[PDB]
Amino acid sequence: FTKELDQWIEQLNECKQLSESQVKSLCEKAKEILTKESNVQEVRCPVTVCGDVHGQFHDLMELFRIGGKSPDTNYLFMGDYVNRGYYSVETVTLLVALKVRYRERITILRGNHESRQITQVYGFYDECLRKYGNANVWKYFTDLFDYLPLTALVDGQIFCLHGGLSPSIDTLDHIRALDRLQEVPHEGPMCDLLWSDPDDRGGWGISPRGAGYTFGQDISETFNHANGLTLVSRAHQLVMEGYNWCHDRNVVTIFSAPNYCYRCGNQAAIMELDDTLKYSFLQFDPAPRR
Amino acid sequence: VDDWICEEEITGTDALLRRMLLTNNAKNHSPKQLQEAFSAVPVNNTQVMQIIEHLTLLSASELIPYAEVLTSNMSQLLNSGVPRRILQTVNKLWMVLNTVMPRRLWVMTVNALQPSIKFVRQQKYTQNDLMIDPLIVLRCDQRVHRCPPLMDITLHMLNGYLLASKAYLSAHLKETEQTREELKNALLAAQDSAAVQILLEICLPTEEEKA
Amino acid sequence: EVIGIRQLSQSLLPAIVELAEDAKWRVRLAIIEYMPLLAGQLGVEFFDEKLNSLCMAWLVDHVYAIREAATSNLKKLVEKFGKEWAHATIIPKVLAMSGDPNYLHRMTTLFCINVLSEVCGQDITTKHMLPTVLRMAGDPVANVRFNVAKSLQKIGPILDNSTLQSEVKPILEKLTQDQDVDVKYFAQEALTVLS
Ligand SMILES: [Mn+2]
Ligand SMILES: [Mn+2]
Repeated sequence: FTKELDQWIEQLNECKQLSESQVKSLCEKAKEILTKESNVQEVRCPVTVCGDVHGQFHDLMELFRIGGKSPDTNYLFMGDYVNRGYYSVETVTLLVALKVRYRERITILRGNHESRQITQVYGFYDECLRKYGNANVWKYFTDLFDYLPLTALVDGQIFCLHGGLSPSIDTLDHIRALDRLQEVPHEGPMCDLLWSDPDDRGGWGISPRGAGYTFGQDISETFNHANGLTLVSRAHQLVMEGYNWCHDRNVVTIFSAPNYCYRCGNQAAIMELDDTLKYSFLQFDPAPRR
Repeated sequence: VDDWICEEEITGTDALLRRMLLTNNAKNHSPKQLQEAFSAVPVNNTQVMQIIEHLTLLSASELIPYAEVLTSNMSQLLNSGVPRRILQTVNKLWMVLNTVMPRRLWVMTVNALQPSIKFVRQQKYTQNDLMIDPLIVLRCDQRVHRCPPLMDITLHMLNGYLLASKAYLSAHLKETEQTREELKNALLAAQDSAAVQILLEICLPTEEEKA
Repeated sequence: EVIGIRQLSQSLLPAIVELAEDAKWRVRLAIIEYMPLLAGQLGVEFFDEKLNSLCMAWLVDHVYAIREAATSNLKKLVEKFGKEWAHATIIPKVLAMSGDPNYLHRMTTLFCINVLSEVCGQDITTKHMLPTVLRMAGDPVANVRFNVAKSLQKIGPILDNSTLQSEVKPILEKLTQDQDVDVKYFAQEALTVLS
């Protein structure tokens, strides 16, 4: 009862979307898999951490050619598998299918674009509407996004989350105690958790975006010391160099989308934690297109 | 200076013993015979003892043929229950060979003292290979860390290759000119300090020694 | 093809070697694809003394595409430049890679075993790879274990039968009861394939 899933994975690698019934079955399986995952998903140390993809499917295949094919390479995607791209549906379907097939070998965390409103505005809803002639697939996927874990925790040291920290969150136990199965609110713990950014700042600050906060170096230092974390991996912001250390090597922003709307020209990078957390960033350029 | 002062005449008794014992025409001891003596199924320490004890009398020039067998088989000297005199005489012969045949002796000795679990273990540690990365000589079988003669050998090798690497990378940066000198000095200081740290960690009593 | 190997080797070979060290991995794999071509039109000794270590250099490369391209090229070279030559040149580096702490290099080793074992001859394949492959089965990383199971499934029919049973069957039985789900599935698949 798994050969069909491997066939779907093979089909998706050629960028061929599944039918509505297939997506429904996939979402059902994924929901039955994601419910058994805590908000802070523990992850074994050998894993390739990857930032945003934003539906740039050919760039996702570029990323796979860089870091290797799953399940031979463990992966960890920190949200934003949709919007700002012409192949959001294929990207999210491939990631969810990999999650269903190889749940131990891949972890997918909720992003700030994993929301009904953001998908309605920024064109994942429109892409689903065009590619399927109705909103049923969009409904199925946005229902699944409620179940994606908020954060991860690699070997109890590296803390991977899409966004930044929150003024009301200063313990991993608080994140574990959240009720993630809901829409991203306009404020509160998980909204800040998915929307916040670091900054060359002292203390907290209202984010330039419509939600979240901006936290300075001292904030990340106190959080890291209190929670016994060495690093706070993050993926919410664009990085021209592909990756960028912040706050005296306490926070690293990883962007895994070469270009961002096929116009920014930014490089991409993915962190590669080995068997002893000896990290390494593998940068790459956008793959050639027709 | 250790190799040069080794060559210095002490009392001349060695010349006397040369003229006296070597005249026996027991020079039938050959590298093939020594290799056969090493490769016995039992240890057979008596034959190798007699051969290498005889080789102490040999002058340095004619001792060059025995470089291959002595270095290749010194891994077998790490086994438990080897007599001390075997290692002492091997140390003496190695010092003589170093006085006359330094560079290739060092290359083959490092190639010989590999951990041996990797077998060949990249036997391509040529002269340049050690000259660029002196710390290779420290990547040796753990048993030498408690074998004082071969440890003394390894220390001689390490000092020589530190100086050699200094001169080598100086020459390399000169020829590749077609600042970097600061990076040269920093690399040399780091390399020497790293060698010192590795040696100091060797000096530590291990957990078994702690037990 | 139109200029001949001699003129190109005298002319473009150092430039090719310099290109092989390029930052862009796409350039590197473009250089990789011609090693069978250069190998066919050039003798074993010159390639061994010029490019063999360079070929080994690609195996430890960061990008996975480079590593798999080098793996396929190793298959091409071993089927082209003979078997004992690979034992004298290629196999020690693969064994050295088996001891690597980083798991991705060990996966490169397993892929190398997969490609080589088809055209490495039965006796060489068993008496070299099998001690190397079997020891890798006890690795803590589950990725390594299921890749070992897949490798045994793939190189199964190509080796001797008595060794097949006596060595492969117990460790695959061990892997079937291993806690990780993927290791279970791949070990069961390997056992069904072997029958
Ligand atoms: Mn984002
Ligand atoms: Mn984003």
